[PDB]
Amino acid sequence: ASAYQRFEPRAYLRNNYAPPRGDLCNPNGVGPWKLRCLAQTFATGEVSGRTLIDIGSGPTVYQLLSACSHFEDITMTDFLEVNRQELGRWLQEEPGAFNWSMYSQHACLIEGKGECWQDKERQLRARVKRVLPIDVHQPQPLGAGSPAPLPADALVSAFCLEAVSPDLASFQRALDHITTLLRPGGHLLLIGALEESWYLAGEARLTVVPVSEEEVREALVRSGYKVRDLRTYIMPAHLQTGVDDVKGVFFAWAQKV
Ligand SMILES: Nc1ncnc2c1ncn2[C@@H]1O[C@H](CSCC[C@H](N)C(=O)O)[C@@H](O)[C@H]1O
Ligand SMILES: NC[C@H](O)c1cccc(C(F)(F)F)c1
Repeated sequence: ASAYQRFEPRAYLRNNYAPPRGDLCNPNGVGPWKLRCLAQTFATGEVSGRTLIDIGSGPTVYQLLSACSHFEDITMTDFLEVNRQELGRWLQEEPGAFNWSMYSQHACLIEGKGECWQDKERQLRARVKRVLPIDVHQPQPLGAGSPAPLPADALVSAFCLEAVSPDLASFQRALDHITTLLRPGGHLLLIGALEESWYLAGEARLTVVPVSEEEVREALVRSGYKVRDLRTYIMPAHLQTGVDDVKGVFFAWAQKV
């Protein structure tokens, strides 16, 4: 976890959200697939409410695109200052912010409601009230008196848990921890890597717990969830780039019962 102190956001983003992986043009790529999972899931309109929290946002927003048109109060979080600062930059349209425009576009394309992407971003920025520090290893991961209206009506988290946890049980506790933030009857949309064990981000070389679809399911159940959907994307050769050793990406829609 002290490895995360050398974590370089610009190199993360570059490694994982710029082309090839960041070229949204081929619909068989991983970005289109993630974006579509979120989109489909919300267009069901069974995931709805007033507040929502992004767990381990790091320096990224795509995970909230389709989401943001359904929850008026959206809280973002990450363990690192540097990331909370990089999010700041895009939220406030400051100089040198990252360019998500491609992602916004495709969310708009995928949702098919004829929305322009500036309207979409405009809505996201507007609905993101706060960026908060977070440690999922803590049993109240946000702290005590957090500005975050609890309990949240829903949780979103991508590539965090399995990437902050040294092992399967550790991963499992973290899940219990965040689940604490989620109002009962509420919804969790979880996206992560499958059987990934390391991934780079500049100088920082991070270790990952290689989980599996079955492990992830059991884990969601153990933590008190009803699994409404679990889907798997197998990484194609040409998206294997040596910034990691990820084999697939998984997406899960789970309802706390
Ligand atoms: N103990 C911890 N608790 C919560 N987040 C942590 C953490 N330790 C590291 N992190 C954060 O977990 C993030 C993993 S990278 C994930 C970024 C983004 N959600 C995506 O879809 O790409 C990093 O931003 C990192 O800072
Ligand atoms: N967990 C970090 C990992 O390198 C990662 C982040 C985002 C996307 C992807 C991938 F493209 F699915 F491999 C991997």
